[PDB]
Amino acid sequence: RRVNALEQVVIPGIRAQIRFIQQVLEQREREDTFRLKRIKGKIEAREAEEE
Amino acid sequence: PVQRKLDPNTPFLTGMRILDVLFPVAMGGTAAIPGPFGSGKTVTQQSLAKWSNADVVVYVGCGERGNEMTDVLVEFPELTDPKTGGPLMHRTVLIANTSNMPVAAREASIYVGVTIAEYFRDQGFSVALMADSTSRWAEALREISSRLEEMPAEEGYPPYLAARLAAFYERAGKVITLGGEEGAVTIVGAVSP
Amino acid sequence: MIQGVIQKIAGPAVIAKGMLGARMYDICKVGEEGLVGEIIRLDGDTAFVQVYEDTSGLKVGEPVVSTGLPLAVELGPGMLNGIYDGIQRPLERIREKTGIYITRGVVVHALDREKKWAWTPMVKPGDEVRGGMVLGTVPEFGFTHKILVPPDVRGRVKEVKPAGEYTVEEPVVVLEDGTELKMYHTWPVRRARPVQRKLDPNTPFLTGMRILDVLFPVAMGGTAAIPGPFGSGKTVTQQSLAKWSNADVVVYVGCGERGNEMTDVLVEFPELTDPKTGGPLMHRTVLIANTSNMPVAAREASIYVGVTIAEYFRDQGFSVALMADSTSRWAEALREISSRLEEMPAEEGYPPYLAARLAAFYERAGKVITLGGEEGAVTIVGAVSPPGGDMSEPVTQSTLRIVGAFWRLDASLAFRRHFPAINWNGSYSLFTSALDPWYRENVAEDYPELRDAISELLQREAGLQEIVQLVGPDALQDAERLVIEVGRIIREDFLQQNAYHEVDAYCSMKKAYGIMKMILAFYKEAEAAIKRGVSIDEILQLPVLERIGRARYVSEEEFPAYFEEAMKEIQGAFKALA
Amino acid sequence: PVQRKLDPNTPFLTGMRILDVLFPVAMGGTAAIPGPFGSGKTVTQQSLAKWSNADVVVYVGCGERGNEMTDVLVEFPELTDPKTGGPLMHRTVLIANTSNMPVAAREASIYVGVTIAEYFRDQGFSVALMADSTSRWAEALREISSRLEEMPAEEGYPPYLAARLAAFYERAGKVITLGGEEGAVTIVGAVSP
Amino acid sequence: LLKKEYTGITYISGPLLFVENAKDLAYGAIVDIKDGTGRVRGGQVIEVSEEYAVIQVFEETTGLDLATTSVSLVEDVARLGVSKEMLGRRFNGIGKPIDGLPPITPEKRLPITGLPLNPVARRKPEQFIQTGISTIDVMNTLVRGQKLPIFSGSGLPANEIAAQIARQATVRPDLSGEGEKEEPFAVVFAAMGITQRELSYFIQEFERTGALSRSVLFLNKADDPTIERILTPRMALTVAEYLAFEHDYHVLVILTDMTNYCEALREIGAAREEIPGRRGYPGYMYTDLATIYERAGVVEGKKGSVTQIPILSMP
Amino acid sequence: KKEYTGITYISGPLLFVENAKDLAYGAIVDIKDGTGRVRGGQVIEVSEEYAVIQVFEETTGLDLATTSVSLVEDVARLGVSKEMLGRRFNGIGKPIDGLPPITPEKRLPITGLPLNPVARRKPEQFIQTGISTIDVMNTLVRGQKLPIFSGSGLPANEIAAQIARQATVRPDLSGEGEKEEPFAVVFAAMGITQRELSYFIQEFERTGALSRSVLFLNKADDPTIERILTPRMALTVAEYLAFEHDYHVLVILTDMTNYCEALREIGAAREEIPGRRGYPGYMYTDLATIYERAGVVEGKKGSVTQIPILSMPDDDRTHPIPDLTGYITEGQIQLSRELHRKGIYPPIDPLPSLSRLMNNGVGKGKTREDHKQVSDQLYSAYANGVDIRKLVAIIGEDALTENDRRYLQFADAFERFFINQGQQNRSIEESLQIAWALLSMLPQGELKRISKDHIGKYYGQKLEEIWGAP
Amino acid sequence: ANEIAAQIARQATVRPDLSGEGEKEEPFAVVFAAMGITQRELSYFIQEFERTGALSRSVLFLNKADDPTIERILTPRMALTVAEYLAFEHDYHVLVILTDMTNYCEALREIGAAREEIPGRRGYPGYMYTDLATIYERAGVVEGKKGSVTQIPILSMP
Ligand SMILES: Nc1ncnc2c1ncn2[C@@H]1O[C@H](COP(=O)(O)OP(=O)(O)O)[C@@H](O)[C@H]1O
Ligand SMILES: Nc1ncnc2c1ncn2[C@@H]1O[C@H](COP(=O)(O)OP(=O)(O)O)[C@@H](O)[C@H]1O
Ligand SMILES: Nc1ncnc2c1ncn2[C@@H]1O[C@H](COP(=O)(O)OP(=O)(O)O)[C@@H](O)[C@H]1O
Ligand SMILES: [Mg+2]
Ligand SMILES: [Mg+2]
Repeated sequence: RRVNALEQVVIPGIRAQIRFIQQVLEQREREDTFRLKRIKGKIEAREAEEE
Repeated sequence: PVQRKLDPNTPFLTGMRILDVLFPVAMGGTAAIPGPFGSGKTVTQQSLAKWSNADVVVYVGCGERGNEMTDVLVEFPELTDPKTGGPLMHRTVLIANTSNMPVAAREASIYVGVTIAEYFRDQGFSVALMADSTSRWAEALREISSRLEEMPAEEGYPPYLAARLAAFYERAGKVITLGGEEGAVTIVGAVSP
Repeated sequence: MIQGVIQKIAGPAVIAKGMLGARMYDICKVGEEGLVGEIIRLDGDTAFVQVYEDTSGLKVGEPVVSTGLPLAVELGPGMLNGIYDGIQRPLERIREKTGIYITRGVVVHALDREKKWAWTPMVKPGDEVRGGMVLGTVPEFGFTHKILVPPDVRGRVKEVKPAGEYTVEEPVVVLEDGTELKMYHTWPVRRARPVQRKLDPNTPFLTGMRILDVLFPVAMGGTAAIPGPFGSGKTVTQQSLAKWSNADVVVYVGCGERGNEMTDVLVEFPELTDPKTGGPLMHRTVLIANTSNMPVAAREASIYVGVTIAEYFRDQGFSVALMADSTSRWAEALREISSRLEEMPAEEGYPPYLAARLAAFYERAGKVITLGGEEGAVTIVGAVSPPGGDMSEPVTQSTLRIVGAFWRLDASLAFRRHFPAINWNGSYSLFTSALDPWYRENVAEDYPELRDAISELLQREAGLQEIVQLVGPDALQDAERLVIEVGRIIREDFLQQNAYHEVDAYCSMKKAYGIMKMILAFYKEAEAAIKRGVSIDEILQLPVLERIGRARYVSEEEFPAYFEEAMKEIQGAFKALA
Repeated sequence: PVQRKLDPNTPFLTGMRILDVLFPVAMGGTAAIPGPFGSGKTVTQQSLAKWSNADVVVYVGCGERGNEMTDVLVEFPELTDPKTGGPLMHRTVLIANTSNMPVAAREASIYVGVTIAEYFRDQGFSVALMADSTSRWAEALREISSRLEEMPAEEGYPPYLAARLAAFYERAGKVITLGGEEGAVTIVGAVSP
Repeated sequence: LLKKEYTGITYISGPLLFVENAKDLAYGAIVDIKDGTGRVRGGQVIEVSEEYAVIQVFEETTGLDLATTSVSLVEDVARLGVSKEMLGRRFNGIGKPIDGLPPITPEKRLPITGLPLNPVARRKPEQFIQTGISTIDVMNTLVRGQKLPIFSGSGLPANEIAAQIARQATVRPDLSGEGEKEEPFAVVFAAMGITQRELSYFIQEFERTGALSRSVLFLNKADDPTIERILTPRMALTVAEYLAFEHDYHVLVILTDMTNYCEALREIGAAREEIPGRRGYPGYMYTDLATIYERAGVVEGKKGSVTQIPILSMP
Repeated sequence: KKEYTGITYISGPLLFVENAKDLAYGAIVDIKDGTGRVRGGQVIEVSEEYAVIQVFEETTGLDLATTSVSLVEDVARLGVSKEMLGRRFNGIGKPIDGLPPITPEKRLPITGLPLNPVARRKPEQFIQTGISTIDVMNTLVRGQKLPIFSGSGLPANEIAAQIARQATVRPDLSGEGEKEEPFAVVFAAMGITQRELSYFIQEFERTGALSRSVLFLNKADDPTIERILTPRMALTVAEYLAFEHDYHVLVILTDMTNYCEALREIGAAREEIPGRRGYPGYMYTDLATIYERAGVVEGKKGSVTQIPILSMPDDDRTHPIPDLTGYITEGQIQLSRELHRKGIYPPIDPLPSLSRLMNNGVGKGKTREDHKQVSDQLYSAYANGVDIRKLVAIIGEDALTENDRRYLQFADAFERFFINQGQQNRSIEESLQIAWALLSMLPQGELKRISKDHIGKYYGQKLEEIWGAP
Repeated sequence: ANEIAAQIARQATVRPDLSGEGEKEEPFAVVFAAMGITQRELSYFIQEFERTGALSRSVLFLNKADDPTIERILTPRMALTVAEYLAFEHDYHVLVILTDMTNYCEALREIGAAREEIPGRRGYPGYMYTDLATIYERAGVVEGKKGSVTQIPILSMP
């Protein structure tokens, strides 16, 4: 009974939690690099007003 | 404008046992019904349109299917009003803006519906307002902000989403109108995470 | 042609002014040293060129010259028995003039420009020529190389050189419009060569390893993938496919990987022998080799060069097998290049167009009718290396969507020294239902019906795995002991194969068919005897059991008499026992 | 400047059982104590100020509450120095920069404290230096880098943060002073993730 | 009509190129791009302003240069020539025949983006379809005018299910008495990024059934340019709408592997650096998908009907 | 000679210089202010308008009126000589031991040219490191790149010092005795503190190991571009010695985590967009240009062997630094914290360790012929012992069979004697003797992996020999 | 949370007989600062203060949910200014309640995002620590004075 419970119930929930946390962290990283991509373009646009 | 706002003290009867017994909502309150796809938000809202004891029902189909809007146009002119002998459609106002219709018009539909509901409140009626989906309004705001080159807060949403949502849900409540009469507006809004 | 000067240097990115008229993705010569690079962005009078090798030591004002052509390979005689890097530079001739290192800006030619060939013209003046036809033949090792016209060339033949000794540079056919046709031509690596029509994959591509071509077959012109961990057979199964398959010409493409792993295959391959002729295996293969420290552009463009060479050998009527080793490294190089272009990432840092590139690489395989009317096919086998065995990586997910076969390896069977160590409950093939009409005509009538028997017999033990780890095997009922023992002998005689053995390294299809027929005869007669209430211990001691083990090592010519004798013995054994 | 660095061979006694027995710190070594809010970081540092055997104690309050410095000023004059018998406050120097004080002064307080500690090192004393929070220094650097419009790394911190942190910690150690005496500075720094 | 050409290219990078003096190019027009070698590429205007106009290319930009490239206008709105003779033909996904037959003669020219149906003008779908599969007919029944995708896997046989559904679908009028005869479905088949192995299976099944004589195929193979993957379902839906609502046909639309369509959209969205969504997909994917799905249904006062069975693979 | 005075911008680690189009990209410059102090710098951008110089050290005291910039050299070069043996350098070639500077025989660019893949040959000889767990079960081969994975508090530095002090070649075991071969060790330290610097200084000189070693030592507070430059100079010296004097060299890279962090900071300073988890997108190629400089060359007698050392940030093997290293190197040696807390030194964990070039270095003619099967048997027995020890805590010692108790005792004896060697130096013969003595406690016939010929030749010795010095 | 805050404001008192300070008790003065409060909670707070009779001692700063967002920047500062003035000039014992700091943080994030400042975690501005410190750190007790300021902020965890 204990072996079957550990195989069928405990492990898949843990694995789903791993997947969910990984997705959240990756999505936050993508949101954070988007801002840097905007800011570099703003820096490049700033120093071109009259060279 | 109104004169005063009052405390809700009478139930808003929906006809569903679990909502009317375990999780009641008063006449003039607000509620939200989130859920994934296939859960049953639209059937729950159309049942509330059919069976509730509100005098005038306003339905706002903000950015959803067009077949759901044809079902209302076909079924309602035959059904019977719960509190009078007339047809059910004689008490209902529909504002329709489907998904393939222009995006920017999604924002205006919510304001039009809430202004009509407020107008019927001033006459002394009890009005029920049902928003089919507010996530589409949020997406319209996101697209406009993307065109404006604003800096997104989270998930691309503009940082002022919580102000607009707060301003929309505030308008509900039980008031004493400028004419001295009594009226109330209750809002039920669906969310599609 | 277009020339300019350097305006700004910042890492590998070079901005050259005065470049009005240059074309996108052309190859330029940057600096006085002769570095090469592609044009990636045009803006007014300037052009953004990214250099492959490092740019240290360059100064503002050094000239920049564009070649006017994109990245391309040279296709012609002399490519067999050769070793090239990712951009078709021969390493052997680089060694002769440089030493043990590779200096920057070295200039060598892919094809030898001073070797005499025996030209033989197959055309006469006045003949109409269109793209894809044959001008003549040139002998090369055990092959008769055909000199084709470029697909874009058409006209009328004016003069033809007579037979004799000529280099690849000497023009052999000149047309009426003044076009000169040599022994070689160039073709861009990112544009697919045209064909007349793509046929159906109705013929099987024979591997020579029993389990692959029996249970998970791949058709001619099909695509397959083979992922797995270290010590799992990835390398040995590929080099066995290279030797024992029915492909005429083999192309081995090695993306950027470990230096000693490259040294292993660079050393052992000249030792291998071609089974058809007994000569060296090097005489019919082309090698592309790249280490992890070579420029990233060569590593990224390595597989395109190999697939273009395979297409060129397909256009002459041969059957070509292409082996892409560790496409994960190619994906890593693509990720690095996309990072250098400041693209927005998706998933695990990969560019959003990874799946499009993987699809555009795999679709060049297939059996076609060439422009000259001959038939040919290209078969692609691509290895994938997961970081930790996770199948949720973007590369494996994108590969799974397009391949027709999926031979999953696992180290659990390699720990038991069970080779080949593929998992037979994780693998699948999609060419089974289309190969059946060929199967029931060329092999035997019952073969598609017989394969399901082996599959179900192997399946039934997977439903008995929940009781064997609890209760010992000997305590099982005889009706289940029979299934366990016959499945065991299946695993230890049919699934396993010794690639180093003299006769076990190659198995024809009728041999495997006889083995499955004989195993079914054993199982059916054993079940019939079990129905008569006998002990299963006397069944396990039967002399026919060693006849089952010995069936692997019989010669291909010697097999049928052995099969008939085994059939007689197994028919005599079971109904002699009461 | 100093004459020669030395190898640490004498323990720094704090009075805590677990820290003195299981995780010792030498006389010229460095240590860090990170943790979330409420873990006990500040109480540990004030106990170290109260009970350690260092000759002079320097406390640097980079960005914490003001009551934490009011407690030191109220309590310390009444206690007794373990190794001289006088009041405990006679051996303590406090540098205070509370949370609501201006941001740009956070960077200067760390350097002032470490410079005073190095000055007391040259006279032959052994000094213990404690920083209440080194994360607030990083936050101040981020705030200033935001105005400078330079591109940050990872969590918005400026790229040169690691060089500053390395240059701060390497001022510790047991030395031979220019006057021929021997001194030592030990640094304990709290981190607030 | 006279043609006009613009030669003032100023900037080329990736799929986008900038034209300086193109003041009179309408937003959303289709242009033809020609280089010095005579090759012709297509493109669409995606942003027009006083200073310049931005044009995205339908394929790769290899070979273009600022000196000899010229951009010529074709039409202000992307349109497709439709006709009744298109039944039994094959097209490459941008409107060109592949079968080698001469091109058709258009009856009308219609915009490929279509127009939204008026919700008042619709009617409720009511006719039950007997497909022959018990898990579908009894428990998930299909009605004429429904969009009902198949959520496939990586190696699951969804193509066989789609072919079997198309082979056996019938309306069964005897159970209602609202008609007679055996009025068959027309089939519109659109493939996006399909490979040769599945294309061969579909072609042989359609020829074996004999329904290829009343079907229109739009084929965009996996080695074709990626921007053509965007346009392919729109023209198929345009043909389906035209046939159903102008010749009273009952059409059935099959879209294969719209996951490829979604990655195709994501590539362009990343190139245009617009705001992303949940997993890097653009934030407007819901609207774009709605402009494809919501073109089915039935219309009051008309006999035709459109039915869609999309196919997609869950990652 | 020429000096540029057109400074127009100073902010943080960068400064701009006008009319500097004659400066080559990547050159090294000298910066002088009004007080005569001199700082270094490197050019990272050259343009028609201005050049961008990244400055070593802090920029305190600079001003736009008195600052001048002069060129040092166009390409970073290092002067090499055989006299570098026994010398200590600061990471950019400047001596710190107080001895006079060496006279260079040649000046080579520090960035190395790639080796031609057809010019390499397969590694075939081993190095005796003196550690039983490495020599017997994770053998290092001449030309291999075998990194060491360590935690935070684990003694990686002491293991590095012991390996550098004890490593030697064994020509007497190979063939007919071979012929005496020169040997040298190149040591590179990056991001170390003062305590580690002093420890290495005492360790390399207290036992005479300095006379055959070259030390490149870079402190934690030093400028971080020197941290980037240090391992390339170390590999340049190693390549020069090995391929121009037939030396057998061994290169130890003390901490690659500091190198990766310095690379990240430099990439952030030059306004690059980061990749995965903030790290630069080109880290794979940058690490490949360091690791792949080792190997052995056909037609030459020398060899280069690398032992990188890196500290895993959060014991996370999926971190980018361990992940990218695993794609290029041949196996790993992992230190175990559980063994470290129990008093065992060195805490090398045999179970997750692996050497991918073992099969080509061990065998007859280059070591004892029973090496491979003994290693396999030891691994398989320890794997059973560590699980039987866990089962004991639940089901008790009595419920086991006899052979399970033998395995349980074998695991304890293995951990006590084989791994825990202390500071001793063990030859390969002594390690094999101890291994065969440990296998002797198992009954004959339980050793499935070993053939009968070696079992009849070596089985049966007692463990009392090593019990005199545990 | 609002009911607990109202109960605390209703029942809180010192115990001079235990501490021995001797001074007989006088009630707290309440300063109430609401940011983005709804009518449903505002009516409850008003009725509770009416029933407990504390409106004669209380100053209320109200910023309702439909009021403009940027006004939330100023309200806590003026509430604490009035509390500081009363406590440290007229020796009152002042209790301060802030209804929702989350609505203050959203109003700060809007201005931060409109100004293109470098964000911290989850898009909030990097200087939010200092801005929140300038609000919380205005409470405490001053040597040589009778007054005191006590703060009970309320915030909703997302
Ligand atoms: N109260 C209910 N009784 C019976 N069926 C229901 C009920 N609520 C939902 N359903 C079922 O849910 C299905 C679709 O739900 P729907 O209203 O579309 O949810 P959503 O709009 O959120 O996707 C309908 O086919 C209906 O059969
Ligand atoms: N069919 C086979 N027959 C014999 N040995 C095999 C077979 N397949 C794999 N091996 C063994 O596996 C080892 C590892 O080879 P392989 O896994 O192909 O390369 P890699 O480990 O680089 O993937 C080889 O030493 C070989 O002896
Ligand atoms: N050694 C200790 N003995 C008793 N209580 C302690 C000890 N350390 C911490 N605490 C309790 O834990 C709390 C931690 O507070 P403090 O250290 O000031 O905050 P922070 O760690 O967040 O800076 C204190 O209120 C104190 O009561
Ligand atoms: Mg709905
Ligand atoms: Mg604290």
